Amino acid sequence: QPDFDAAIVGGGPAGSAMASYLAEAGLSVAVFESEMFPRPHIGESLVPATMPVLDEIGVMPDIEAAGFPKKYGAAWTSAHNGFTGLDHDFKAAEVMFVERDQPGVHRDYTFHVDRGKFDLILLKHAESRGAQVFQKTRVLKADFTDPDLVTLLGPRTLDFTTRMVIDASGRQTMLGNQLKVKVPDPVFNQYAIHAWFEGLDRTAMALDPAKRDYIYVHFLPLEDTWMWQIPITDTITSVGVVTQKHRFKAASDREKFFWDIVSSRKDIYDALQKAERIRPFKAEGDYSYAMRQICGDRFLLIGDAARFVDPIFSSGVSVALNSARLAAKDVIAAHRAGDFKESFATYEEKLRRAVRNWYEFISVYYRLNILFTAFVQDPRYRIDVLKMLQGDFYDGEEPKALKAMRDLVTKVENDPEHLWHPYLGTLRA
Amino acid sequence: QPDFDAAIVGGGPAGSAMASYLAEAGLSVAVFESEMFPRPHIGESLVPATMPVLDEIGVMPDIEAAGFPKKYGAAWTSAESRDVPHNGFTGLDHDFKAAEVMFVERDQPGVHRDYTFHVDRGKFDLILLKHAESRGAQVFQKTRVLKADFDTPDLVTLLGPRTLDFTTRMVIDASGRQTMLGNQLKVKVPDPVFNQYAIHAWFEGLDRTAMALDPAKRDYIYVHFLPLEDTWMWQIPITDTITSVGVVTQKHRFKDREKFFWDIVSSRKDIYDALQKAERIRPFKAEGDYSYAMRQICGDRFLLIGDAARFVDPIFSSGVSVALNSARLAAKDVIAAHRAGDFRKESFATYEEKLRRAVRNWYEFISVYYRLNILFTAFVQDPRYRIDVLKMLQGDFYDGEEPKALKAMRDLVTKVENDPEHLWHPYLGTLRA
Ligand SMILES: Cc1cc2nc3c(=O)[nH]c(=O)nc-3n(C[C@H](O)[C@H](O)[C@H](O)COP(=O)(O)OP(=O)(O)OC[C@H]3O[C@@H](n4cnc5c(N)ncnc54)[C@H](O)[C@@H]3O)c2cc1C
Ligand SMILES: Cc1cc2nc3c(=O)[nH]c(=O)nc-3n(C[C@H](O)[C@H](O)[C@H](O)COP(=O)(O)OP(=O)(O)OC[C@H]3O[C@@H](n4cnc5c(N)ncnc54)[C@H](O)[C@@H]3O)c2cc1C
Ligand SMILES: [Cl-]
Ligand SMILES: [Cl-]
Repeated sequence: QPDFDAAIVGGGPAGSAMASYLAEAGLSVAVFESEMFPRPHIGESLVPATMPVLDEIGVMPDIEAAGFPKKYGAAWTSAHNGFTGLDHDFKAAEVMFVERDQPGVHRDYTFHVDRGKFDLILLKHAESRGAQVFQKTRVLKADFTDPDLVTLLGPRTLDFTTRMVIDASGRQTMLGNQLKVKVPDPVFNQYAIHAWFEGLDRTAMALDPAKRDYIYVHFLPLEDTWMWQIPITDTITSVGVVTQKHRFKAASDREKFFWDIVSSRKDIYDALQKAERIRPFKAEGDYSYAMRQICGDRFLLIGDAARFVDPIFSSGVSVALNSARLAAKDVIAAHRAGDFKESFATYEEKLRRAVRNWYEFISVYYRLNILFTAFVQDPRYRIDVLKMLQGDFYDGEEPKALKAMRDLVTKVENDPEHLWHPYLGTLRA
Repeated sequence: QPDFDAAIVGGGPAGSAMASYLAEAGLSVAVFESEMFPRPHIGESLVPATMPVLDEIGVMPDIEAAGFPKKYGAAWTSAESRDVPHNGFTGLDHDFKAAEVMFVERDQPGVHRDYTFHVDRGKFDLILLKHAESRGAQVFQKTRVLKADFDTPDLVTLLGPRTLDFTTRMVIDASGRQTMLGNQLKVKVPDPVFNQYAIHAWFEGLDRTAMALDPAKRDYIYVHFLPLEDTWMWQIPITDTITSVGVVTQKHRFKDREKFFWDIVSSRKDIYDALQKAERIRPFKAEGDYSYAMRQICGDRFLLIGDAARFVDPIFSSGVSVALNSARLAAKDVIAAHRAGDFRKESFATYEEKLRRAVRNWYEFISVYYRLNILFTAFVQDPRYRIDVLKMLQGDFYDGEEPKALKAMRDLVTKVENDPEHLWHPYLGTLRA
């Protein structure tokens, strides 16, 4: 007599994807979302590992019809020790996703996206495939009896019953907090400040005007600080700064600080000065964490609710989408067999490994800093580095690039006369 | 203490607009919507009387950013092939096979633009409903109101496997064609004359120039009438590439809706052939029993707006403007009633009187179209009447004083009806009861 077979907390990319998979499989599914869509949300530039999932669940047409800017590649700018391919020294690197064959991907492009629209399309698509979706409905607790009662809408409180809970709460980590298994990263503590601008000329930063719809990461000449530049429409562009919380606390105000930091680079500063900010400044903080358990009897965690690290590689949505995919296979087998913790270990193992790679790849980047440019551009490393940049880490093998980069960061770190020793970033793992 | 000052049943254009007005004004407001948005919905081509309301409530930017096709004008064509006596009328550039308009030909108060829009109602209603939330309203989707209990503040009885109650001082029924209170209170009256039936779908890749007078007019709404059968078909842009196409006919004819749709479209080769090159991107839906009125549209602690209060026939694309402007007028009364602490029926008579009148104009204007179509054509095209008739076609029927053109039409239809040897008597149309 439970209301649902599964209940999903949160309707972002993880939640919507999960529900859509579960409904196609024949389960009674509910999705609870405390907001009303469309709702603004950070995390806009996708990587091609999103696409197989979006195809599989049958939403690509609806995505294609939305008119999001296509993303053909990614670029880095800023302002040799045997490395080559460096046509522009360390002021520019570029890569195109099609340079490497990626399994499950048959296109040249993915998308940069207004998350408001993007999440709405996935959430309505979940409804079209059978899921019961409940907006402005906040889940307060999962009370663990033979099912779970979820306790939840305006002045009214209501309960619903499920055999299984799936936490897709993102950074609000509902069950992570409820069960007290959330662990903040002992090193990463970056802080993001961002906004949307209209009329920035994306040709400014572009070496070649065909590449101006790439994502641009702009390294700044401070410690562990950079900026993103992401197309949202022809005319609107999402810009954000990322730095250490300590820097932000070392200073005194969100706007003033954003511009101060951007002021470290004249060209971009002036370029942004030609634009009109179309949205208030929002901040993201305390977002690097993991969980000691990501599953238990009658629950599991997907998307940012299970982990998040740092958005330097634009992979968060692909992780949310692919964690949903993997978790579905386990939830479906558990439902059929009538048995909901150890039922979820395959999902756990495959996500632990996947996310270790992303993590370890990010730690290198920060130690490497600007030297990272060299690995994009040098052809011994370019294609391996691109595997990671594609979001492709759901494989047995340890990525070859991560080994090479780690080994090389070590040798540089230990040797104070190494040509690159002065260019090391200052955040370590 | 009640949960809300007002509670609104339905989140379409009437509901969303009402809520946004009420929140601006400082009331605690709730909107209940049984569906999840975006949801498909018929009724796509707007008239310029929508715009003042959309501006006033502060949602034009968000509409503008949606990229809806702009609507600069409309065309009403007729399959009439008999040689018809001009009977003194002029401007008949296309004889009696076509009449057309550009909304900017008349200055309309509150309107400063050249265009309105044709719209995906899915996206359009979402933007209004989220905008209402932005301005303060509490919105509850997939929440069905089953009854308004008035016998003890009203409790509204209502979400998945869960039933819940909420409290309000005042109920506003914006249920559209599901006429929640109209049915609950048994005050709904089907029209004794009208019951047309619509079949429609979306197509991708149609050349909109096919049906068009010329390819500059490709963006207009086109309605093609067969006056000897009270049957017509419409062509409404939805994107560059998607177009909404529909047929409207008498229910009795309808008593396999795909076959019928094509038969009716086949009456015009150009479009038929053009439609053959297109891809139907949505299933055929059918919209019926849509013409009705209500004996009461207000009472103690309730009132009805939009289609929940009345609907006639979509020939002039006015339904959304009526829903938006009824919301506007009803807000004034609801706001004054709230401030004075008095929601008795009589508090709402200004709204009632203005809407009775407004809607009587629309109604009588529609009857003429069906009953003597060539007359409709001649009045749109003739400069004695053109500008007054355009006022009505703009959706502007809330200032009151009877439009002069409508009176002249009525009087002329009478004379023709009574005289069987009047030159136009053989063109009078005929709707089955
Ligand atoms: C290109 C890119 C750039 C990115 N940049 C950044 C960045 O700059 N900063 C950053 O911090 N992250 C960033 N991310 C990561 C991203 O913003 C999210 O952390 C994550 O990737 C989204 O996955 P999700 O759907 O699981 O989370 P969400 O999309 O947040 O899913 C949670 C949703 O469920 C709802 N919800 C949450 N809790 C409850 C509850 N208790 N009851 C009911 N509903 C609830 C919320 O409305 C929320 O929208 C980025 C990701 C990408 C791909
Ligand atoms: C064939 C056809 C063509 C049309 N063409 C046009 C056109 O070209 N241009 C134009 O302007 N107009 C047109 N209309 C009219 C237009 O569709 C309606 O007038 C318009 O939708 C009215 O808005 P509303 O908010 O009053 O009702 P609706 O838009 O119908 O919204 C009412 C909402 O109430 C909700 N609801 C929530 N709770 C309940 C409950 N308990 N019971 C019932 N409902 C509930 C429903 O889900 C619905 O979303 C057309 C109508 C038809 C039939
Ligand atoms: Cl990320
Ligand atoms: Cl209408």
